[PDB]
Amino acid sequence: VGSVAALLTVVFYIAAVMATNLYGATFPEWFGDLSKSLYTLFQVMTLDSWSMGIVRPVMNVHPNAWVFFIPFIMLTTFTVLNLFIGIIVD
Amino acid sequence: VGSVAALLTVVFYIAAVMATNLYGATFPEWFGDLSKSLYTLFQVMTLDSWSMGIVRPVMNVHPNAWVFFIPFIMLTTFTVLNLFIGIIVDAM
Amino acid sequence: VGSVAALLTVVFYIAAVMATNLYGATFPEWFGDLSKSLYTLFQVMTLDSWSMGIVRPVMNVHPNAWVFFIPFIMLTTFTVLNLFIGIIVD
Amino acid sequence: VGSVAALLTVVFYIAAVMATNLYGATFPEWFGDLSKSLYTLFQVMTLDSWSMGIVRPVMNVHPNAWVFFIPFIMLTTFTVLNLFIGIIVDAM
Ligand code: NA
Ligand code: NA
Repeated sequence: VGSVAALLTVVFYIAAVMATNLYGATFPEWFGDLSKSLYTLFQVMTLDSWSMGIVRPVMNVHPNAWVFFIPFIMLTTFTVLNLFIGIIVD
Repeated sequence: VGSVAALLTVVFYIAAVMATNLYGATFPEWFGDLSKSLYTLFQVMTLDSWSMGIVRPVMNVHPNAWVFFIPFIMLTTFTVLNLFIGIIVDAM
Repeated sequence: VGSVAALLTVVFYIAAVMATNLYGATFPEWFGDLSKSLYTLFQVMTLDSWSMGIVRPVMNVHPNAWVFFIPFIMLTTFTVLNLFIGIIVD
Repeated sequence: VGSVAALLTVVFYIAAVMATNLYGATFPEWFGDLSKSLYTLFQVMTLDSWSMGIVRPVMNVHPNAWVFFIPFIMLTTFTVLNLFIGIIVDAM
């Protein structure tokens, strides 16, 4: 359970280190520094306006941005569910 | 489990083949080619602005578009949940 | 399981018969007829722009509209989850 | 089960007492009184436009507003899921 959380935080930090680098210069209010990234990736992970509000405007400059966001969503949303179930079982 | 994923990908491809054909010419930014469709249907499956952002504008041109999106939502959202639970069970 | 679905459809029809009557004349594109209502209540049940997009503009004319939408959300979202789990178990 | 609901209502009231105080004067339509707060925190708990619609505009005046909303989300969303599962188990 704590092991699941450990994976998720490593993933969340690596995702935010990558996101800062990729879309930081072009989208500063969303990924203009590691912290700005960690917030936006938490927002993306919750699915609040992930596509219409973030990923589509991102794709208008970086057309393949989907190769990073969609897998990230698939991976982080599975982990969160897995974790939340793990606490409930334990 | 892998069988559940196999169903979902077939559904996802058939849904995107259908969606391209139906609302492609009228809504090119959303379904203007199989890939554009696969992205928008993933977005619809996650429920991000499915109605206010996609389905309602689509219905303003195709008033019965709901006969395709609502069942798709019902089917894909059930499958994803069923799949995610299936992995969790098959690990215990 | 089929019993759960039966409850939900009765609730969904009564909710749409009530919604048509309450906010139909004031918000025709959302509840201007039983079918328009059934669509918007499905949208509300999925939580797509339920508050910012629907319930807040509804409350600007009917300030207590929350006494209908919030319980409806609580009830329908519980039922859907209960149903989806029921199919998975059976 | 009823104990889980009891925790959530205490949390929900304390969160709305805090939220009223913090962002009430600056964002009156959202937290301008305990009731306005309880509605917006329910909306945040459901995740409807939590960030783009609420938290980001809030952060433009209070840059650390995230220290309150993100933990609240983490805590309330876990509780609701835990509660909904608890009813389902206590019926079997
Ligand atoms: Na949403
Ligand atoms: Na959601």
